[PDB]
Amino acid sequence: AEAMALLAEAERKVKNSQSFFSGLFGGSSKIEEACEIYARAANMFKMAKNWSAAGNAFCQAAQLHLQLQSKHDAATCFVDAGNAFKKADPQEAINCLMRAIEIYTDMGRFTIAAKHHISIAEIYETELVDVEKAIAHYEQSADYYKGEESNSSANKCLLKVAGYAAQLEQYQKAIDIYEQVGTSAMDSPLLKYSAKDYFFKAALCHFCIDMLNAKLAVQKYEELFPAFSDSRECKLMKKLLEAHEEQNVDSYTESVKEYDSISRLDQWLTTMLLRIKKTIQGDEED
Amino acid sequence: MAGRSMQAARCPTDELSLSNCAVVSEKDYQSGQHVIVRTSPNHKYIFTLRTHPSVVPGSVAFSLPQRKWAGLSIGQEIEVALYSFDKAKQCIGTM
Amino acid sequence: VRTSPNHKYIFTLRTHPSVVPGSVAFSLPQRKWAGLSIGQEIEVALYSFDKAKQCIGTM
Repeated sequence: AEAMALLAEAERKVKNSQSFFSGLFGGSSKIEEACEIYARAANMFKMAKNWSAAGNAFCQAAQLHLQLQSKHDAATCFVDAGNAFKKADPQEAINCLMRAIEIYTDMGRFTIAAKHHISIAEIYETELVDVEKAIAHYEQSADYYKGEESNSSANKCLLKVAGYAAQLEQYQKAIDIYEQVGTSAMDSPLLKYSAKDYFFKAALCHFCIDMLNAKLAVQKYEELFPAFSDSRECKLMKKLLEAHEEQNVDSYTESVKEYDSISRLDQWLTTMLLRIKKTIQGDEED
Repeated sequence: MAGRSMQAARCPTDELSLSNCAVVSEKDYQSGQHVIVRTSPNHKYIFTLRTHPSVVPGSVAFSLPQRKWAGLSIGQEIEVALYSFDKAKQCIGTM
Repeated sequence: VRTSPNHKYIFTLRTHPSVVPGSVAFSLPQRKWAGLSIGQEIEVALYSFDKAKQCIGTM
């Protein structure tokens, strides 16, 4: 219960012994008791809905637990310190997880480093928006997930790179990413149906390109075009290529006049719609 | 001469698109010369050069019709080489 | 605007933040009247008119 007395009785109990207090063995029993109690204390603040004070209570517990010698669960206390300000409003969970991930990889490990590097990336994408750094976090983290054949996040965090990167700034990465996912997507008997929208994303990114480079993917890809769900990928394209190439808008726009009913359009698709018609503006708008 | 790495770009303006000539820069080739674009060990195409002070040294600009024949993309690497005709059987008479 | 030894054209200035210091931005008409494309370095110089003779009265 004590929000303060566990602290006050442990702060007078944390001290290095070169004195009459030294004696025979260390005070590692004392700081072990203290850090277990700090863990309970950061629990009682989080139970009391104090995720800032609780999160800082995790921060002392999480930093002081390394002082005996415990890098094992000090990483867990770092994640708990991160989860508190991740749940609470502000930042500084970013530092709890950057203290976490380096120490976790310093154990001789790979996975959870990436599994919270994505957490920092989610914060720096959604919340503490630093997408030019979060996308690097997805990138290096997906490099770790690639080097462990955890193909899930290996494809996923790359998709998070490319879906925002293409629209904002990186163009050859768009098709290079959606082809790297697309080949091994065609490989597995589990994956080759997810490849349809993956090559849709490879195609409909136009990179200031007026061409049928999407049709280069058509006469590349294993569509099996009697599968009509790729006609919402490329017959869409077989209209709009020549709509954009004949600088025409009442066929290009008509494609989504009919395609909005047969497919709900999210923000990224309509932003790419607006992207290719900014290329149409640059073809038409004087 | 023997061939160099070039990068495909877009024709500067609509003025050089009605000439059916590969627009380049004066720092690389020279107006009057002919070239043979190479894209594979089986697709060899031959165009005419025309300099223009807007092309980037080390890149060739093509119009859509030229790009609509050779399957060329805006932003790829291609090997372009000067190609000199022979005035015996290569002079067109009935086309 | 000085581009070549036989093309001296006169334009009106208007500052704007997006433009890069040491770069002049033109519109489609201008760039289709002066025969210019992006990536070519032009020689820009201020020019001042004669108020009595140049001012327009019937155009």
